[PDB]
Amino acid sequence: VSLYTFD
Amino acid sequence: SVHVPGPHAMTIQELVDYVNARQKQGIYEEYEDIRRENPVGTFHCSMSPGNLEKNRYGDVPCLDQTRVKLTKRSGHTQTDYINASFMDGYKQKNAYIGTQGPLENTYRDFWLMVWEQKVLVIVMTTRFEEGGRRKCGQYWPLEKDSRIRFGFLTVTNLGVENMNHYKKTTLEIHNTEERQKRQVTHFQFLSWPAYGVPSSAASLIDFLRVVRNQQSLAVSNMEPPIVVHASAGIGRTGTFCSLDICLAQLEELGTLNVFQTVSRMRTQRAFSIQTPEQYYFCYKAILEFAEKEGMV
Repeated sequence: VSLYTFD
Repeated sequence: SVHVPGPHAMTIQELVDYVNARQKQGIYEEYEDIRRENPVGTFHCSMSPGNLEKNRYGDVPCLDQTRVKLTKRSGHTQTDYINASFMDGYKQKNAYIGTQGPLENTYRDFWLMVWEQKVLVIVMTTRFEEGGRRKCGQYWPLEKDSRIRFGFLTVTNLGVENMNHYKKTTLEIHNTEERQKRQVTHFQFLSWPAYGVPSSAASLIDFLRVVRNQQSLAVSNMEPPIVVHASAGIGRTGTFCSLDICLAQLEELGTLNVFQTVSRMRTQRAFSIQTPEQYYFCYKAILEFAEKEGMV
């Protein structure tokens, strides 16, 4: 669930 | 190396005109053009169960075709996989390994890769935490004389030099199975936030020179890749490597092409350069360097 590119 | 000058290398003055013509938004649009290029490669190893947990980010796999494979594995959970990509540099195959910030469960993989790939220099462009969010594990012994054993690789901290914007850590890697030792220099750049650009292109370029000098020095004492990592190992990593390539090509041939460099890099470290600001930074850092060097 860890995203590098998040909004 | 994929990073040949052709077919549209630009002189530094053409680069000035190019950036002037396109402006920030045109360069941002160019970055979007790069983001849309047909992604050549697959991510199956990254996505394999067993390897998923070895990715710091669910949205930052690494390409199958260019990944650094681990050979001397030990234990079920050590597959051949590390989220790490061979990256060509200017006139140099595999000048870099672009990799994520090691996770606790990939520390040993990381050092195995460093050992197997004969790495002499590690470049880390991340803090351990940003916003109290862990961005990178403390995968190396932080304090002089501290050591960590990663299986048959014992990493010992031989000294830490605290410079402006970076830290230089001299590590010994002792392969205790083969009774071999190697000094690795670990550079941690501290003033480059994720999703951001360094506070000072000049500071980054000086850091780049320090890294290059250390790589050259270490190599004169044995070309192994420089490990370059951030948190995901794509944004600051791609930007660092792209700038390095462009500056190296500029120095040697008086030409560069950011678009080619980044496009080609993204076929090796997928997703290299993560924001249009970083992409624009490549251009502006080069131009700023060019100005400071009287080239423009």
